[PDB]
Amino acid sequence: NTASIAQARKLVEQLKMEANIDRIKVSKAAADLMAYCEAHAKEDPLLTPVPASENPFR
Amino acid sequence: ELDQLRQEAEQLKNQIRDARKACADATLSQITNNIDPVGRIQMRTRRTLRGHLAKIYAMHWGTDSRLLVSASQDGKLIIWDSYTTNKVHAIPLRSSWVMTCAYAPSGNYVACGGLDNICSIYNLKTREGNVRVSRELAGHTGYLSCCRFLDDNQIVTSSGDTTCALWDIETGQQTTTFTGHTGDVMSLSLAPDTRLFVSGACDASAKLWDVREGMCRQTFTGHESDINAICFFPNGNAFATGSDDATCRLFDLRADQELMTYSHDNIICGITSVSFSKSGRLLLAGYDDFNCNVWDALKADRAGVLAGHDNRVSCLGVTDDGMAVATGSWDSFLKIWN
Amino acid sequence: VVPLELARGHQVALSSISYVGCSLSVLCLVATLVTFAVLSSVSTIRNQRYHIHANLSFAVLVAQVLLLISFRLEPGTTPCQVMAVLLHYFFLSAFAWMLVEGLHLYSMVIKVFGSEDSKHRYYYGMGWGFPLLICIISLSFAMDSYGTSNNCWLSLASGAIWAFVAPALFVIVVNIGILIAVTRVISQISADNSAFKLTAKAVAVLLPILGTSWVFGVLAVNGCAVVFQYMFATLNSLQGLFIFLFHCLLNSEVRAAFKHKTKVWSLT
Amino acid sequence: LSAEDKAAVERSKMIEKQLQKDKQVYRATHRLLLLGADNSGKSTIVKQSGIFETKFQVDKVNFHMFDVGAQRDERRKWIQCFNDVTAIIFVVDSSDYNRLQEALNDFKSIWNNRWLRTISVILFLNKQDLLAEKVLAGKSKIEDYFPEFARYTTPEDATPEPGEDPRVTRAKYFIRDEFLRISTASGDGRHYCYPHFTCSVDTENARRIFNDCRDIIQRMHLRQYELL
Ligand SMILES: C[C@]12CCC(=O)C[C@@H]1CC[C@@H]1[C@@H]2CC[C@]2(C)[C@@H](O)CC[C@@H]12
Repeated sequence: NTASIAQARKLVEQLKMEANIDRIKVSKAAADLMAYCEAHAKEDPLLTPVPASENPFR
Repeated sequence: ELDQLRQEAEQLKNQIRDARKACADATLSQITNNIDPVGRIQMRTRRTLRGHLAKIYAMHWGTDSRLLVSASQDGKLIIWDSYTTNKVHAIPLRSSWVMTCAYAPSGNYVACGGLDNICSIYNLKTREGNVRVSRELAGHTGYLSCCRFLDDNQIVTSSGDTTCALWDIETGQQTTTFTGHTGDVMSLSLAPDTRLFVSGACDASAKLWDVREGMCRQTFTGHESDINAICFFPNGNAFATGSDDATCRLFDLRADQELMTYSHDNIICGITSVSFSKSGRLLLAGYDDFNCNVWDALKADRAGVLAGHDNRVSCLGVTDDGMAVATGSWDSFLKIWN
Repeated sequence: VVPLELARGHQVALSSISYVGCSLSVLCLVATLVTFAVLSSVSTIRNQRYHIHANLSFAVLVAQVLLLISFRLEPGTTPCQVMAVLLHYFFLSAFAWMLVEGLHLYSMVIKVFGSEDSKHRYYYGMGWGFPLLICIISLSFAMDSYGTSNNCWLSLASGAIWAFVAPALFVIVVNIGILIAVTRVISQISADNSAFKLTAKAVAVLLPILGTSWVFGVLAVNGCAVVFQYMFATLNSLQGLFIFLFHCLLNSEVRAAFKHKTKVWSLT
Repeated sequence: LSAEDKAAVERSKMIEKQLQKDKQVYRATHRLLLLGADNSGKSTIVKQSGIFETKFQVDKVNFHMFDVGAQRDERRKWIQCFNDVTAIIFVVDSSDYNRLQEALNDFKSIWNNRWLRTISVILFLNKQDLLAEKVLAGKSKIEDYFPEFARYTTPEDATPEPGEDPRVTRAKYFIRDEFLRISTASGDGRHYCYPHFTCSVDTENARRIFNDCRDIIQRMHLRQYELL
């Protein structure tokens, strides 16, 4: 019916929109994750154990 | 026509997969090995809350890292404080089965839902009187799964009608429907930026959704099972998904391809909940094997086991400041770890 | 009544068997108590029945240890009379606790609708207190009948035996009735289908925890007591061994809880 | 615990008292799930928009029945929550000779659920007053649908209603045997089935559900005590 053709057009224009997502090297994302995990490490009281003085669950 | 559509829906998928493959040249496991491992973790529970009646499904941390909520089959919603193991309010409601909890950024509104197909919000900070109903939401012919607040005025949610919907408290009208999913949708998470959000379905697929224009932004590869829970990196460029295939994977937004495979020979039970830490180095997954597991998100190496639960775990969350983790299981027990 | 316990051909092989049975019972009962105490965090050991089991095991343990100490004690000295009072009080408490267990079983089987009602206070008030009341009414009038020239126990020819034999008979007849009803129910259920196996296992399990082996005492005191004292001494005694072997090593719930606890311990 | 949190602890105590009061009501009620397809009893059984709930009192025992009217055909992804019910009531039309195999297939699917191998199922029946006039007149004989009607003899254990020809009893026990044949292949654990025969305008349903629940609880308790 008309609904089937409408869904076909919708998926066509969705897939066409999927064809341009300015694909970039994944190594940049890995380097960004590296920098974020390295710089933002001191203020995480889960990986680095914290003394009981600065702990509110004592 | 139909045959032309089927024929055209093949080379486009082939070219999309080729573009995805061409972007990848080295996964995460090949670049994170010179960093020293986290090491053994001996985290133990500091206090047990044990204030519930039956199996629980949902939990959510507050904005100030002090209050949290939970729901059970008893039909009672209780606002819960961890500093002094006390409680503030107890909320009874019509439907005895609810599987959704949500705490607004501002400590004012709390939303609950289930298979009753009615979404009800509650005004905690009432003007003059006790806490009562504020506004009901209807329009979905399927069971609600989960909802997450976006602002104090608007709210997004997912239901069993294989579609997602966002609702405005004013006029209570479905502004923009989210269609394009075949199977039921049973997971939904938001992002620090109030413009993008993703959801997972039971057809082994996840979709990137835009709040404003209501147009699906990105598709995702298969997961070989039905997605149970999802989360989002605080950075806003990645997220982790779970399923019943006893595996967890991390998908980054920019690349749109899985980079991490979390699989162990011993584990065969499925995943139930997934959450991240503050820094982004550790993520916790609530396993079906009567316990919870930690995972060094930067590599493939278990870093300890948070055993101590006598029943299946359902919900698990991490506070905003990233200094505590809470888990909930079907034995009506709440366990929080330092 | 004339005791007629042992005159010429049954004295021997009686005290040694008592020693061996008491030692085995005390070892198995301390093991059972340790297992019960350790496996208390699990939610499956939370109902009222395990509380009854723990209290009954503790009472039997303390009674057996007290009797073992009583055997090695001179007669006609104040500690002997004090510990004899304690002896009969503890035995009465154990009998009352088995009666409470029988009542709980009757409520659980015949009257399934209403089993869970949180009757902790009533169960404790029926278990303890009642032996204390019996002890105080007995000692208000009968005090000289708490020591014998043979050895310091409750005397036989004085006539103050009523504090033990009458509650024993009451518990025994109640247990017999409850066991008959439960066996009839289980035979009616099993008829809808190995006939001997189910009933035999049920009676074997229910025998040395509900107190149905004490009927032999009445026949031993009066009757042809030449081949029954052996059974009376070699059965009632090994109560700890029987209760251990039947409700700690063979129960389905405790094995799973122990496996889960071992897995948790080995995990971290 | 300075002189500020003294109100919070007493408020928590009040909440604990309210929860303890609610505990008795919650524990003194049995929950039942009612399954079934269209053209079944449904409204007639309930006569005495997400989900519907009705309650009845029989022999001073509280009961809680549940049903759905908006869920899609896919029955999974929500059956998991129903893991603590006492029993599952199953209703079958059985009047019309068609649309019967699908009922058996979904009954087998429910019975063979991996996560549901603890709950028993009560097999109900309806439209007895419609079966009689459709079997005494030969226009839609069940032999055509099921060729194994010739090889059937009425079971020795029977409770035939007075003034009934052998064909109607044969058909009733035919339906019962066909329904119970799949049940005995699996199971042998802690749950059994329970066929029944009730009319549509009767009032004996509550008694049968009461006795069936009593039997189920008795069997569960005997399992718990290891005696069985
Ligand atoms: C303690 C026993 C053994 C069984 C019981 O618990 C009480 C009963 C009291 C009489 C005792 C008997 C053991 C054997 C004894 C001690 C004989 O030596 C004479 C009296 C007997």
